Amino acid sequence: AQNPNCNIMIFHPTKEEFNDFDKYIAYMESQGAHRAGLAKIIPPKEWKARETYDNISEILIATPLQQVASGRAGVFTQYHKKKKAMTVGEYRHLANSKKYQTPPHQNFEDLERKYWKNRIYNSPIYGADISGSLFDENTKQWNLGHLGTIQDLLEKECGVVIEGVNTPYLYFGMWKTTFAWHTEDMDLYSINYLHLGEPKTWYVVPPEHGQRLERLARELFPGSSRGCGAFLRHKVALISPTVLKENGIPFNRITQEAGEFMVTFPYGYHAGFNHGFNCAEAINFATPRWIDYGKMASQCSCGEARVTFSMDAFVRILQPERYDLWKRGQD
Ligand SMILES: O=C(O)CNC(=O)C(=O)O
Ligand SMILES: [Mg+2]
Ligand code: NI
Ligand SMILES: [Zn+2]
Repeated sequence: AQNPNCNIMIFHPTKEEFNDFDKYIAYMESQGAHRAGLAKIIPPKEWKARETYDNISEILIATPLQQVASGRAGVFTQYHKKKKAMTVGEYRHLANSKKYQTPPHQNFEDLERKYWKNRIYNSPIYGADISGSLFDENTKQWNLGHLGTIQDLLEKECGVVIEGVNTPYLYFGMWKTTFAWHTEDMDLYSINYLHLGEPKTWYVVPPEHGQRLERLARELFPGSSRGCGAFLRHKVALISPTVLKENGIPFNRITQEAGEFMVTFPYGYHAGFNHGFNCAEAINFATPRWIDYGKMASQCSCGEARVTFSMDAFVRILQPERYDLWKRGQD
């Protein structure tokens, strides 16, 4: 069995290997990359996402989200308070202000220590989940707006044509902005490109160990667990690496820098934080290997998770027994 320790693997495809996206995902899986839940892909040196980032300041962040924490430094939840709209140029100025800027630090490990010590005492503002793309239309390789759609994959594998669309999302971050422990909708893959700015630190649990994380989360967030049998779908809970290690949960960590892709694999729980002002683009995708994970994905039906239009068909076709309850939670 390849990669039996479930380490995060880093790949360096050549320009020739960068042509066929599906083929390269299958290659990484042949080497056991999915066992980690997360992989890094460094693009060939010849490649670029677009010519420059000099003209992005007028993008609008319609609903910036202030991420307010509750709990203790290593075990906390966050809620999102909506703020007034602002442009990317306004948000970048805010991120660089004395109130929000990255503190002085020695290295990524020092900054990580400072994040876990101090995150809860601040409320950073995240420009998340903005429909759009920063890839040039002329970029033919690993262009996250030009991927095969998940609806087309389901149709190819299973023979059933479904409604829905699959487009990318932009994320504008600042120091301490945080992504809570989660798997993707329907336990899909994700791909994330860090277009510019400061790094993103990731934590990940191997897919084969995801239920260990879920059992710890039920213990640590006992009211939330009574409220919902899949409350990690709410995307609000944080658990630090120190707490994971104290409780014997297998995990790994890695820092993504500008110009690098990350792929999350089906049922790979992940969480993390941004180092400073940055912009990322991410989208969900599927492969044949995903179908069995889609069929078994948990679902929130309490009303909290609320998701896109396109998830309806995935539930309806892959999980018909669950459909009626889940749809009630959507309405
Ligand atoms: O970058 C972020 O805030 C969150 N991204 C992801 O969870 C992802 O790409 O799957
Ligand atoms: Mg602009
Ligand atoms: Ni994700
Ligand atoms: Zn729920």
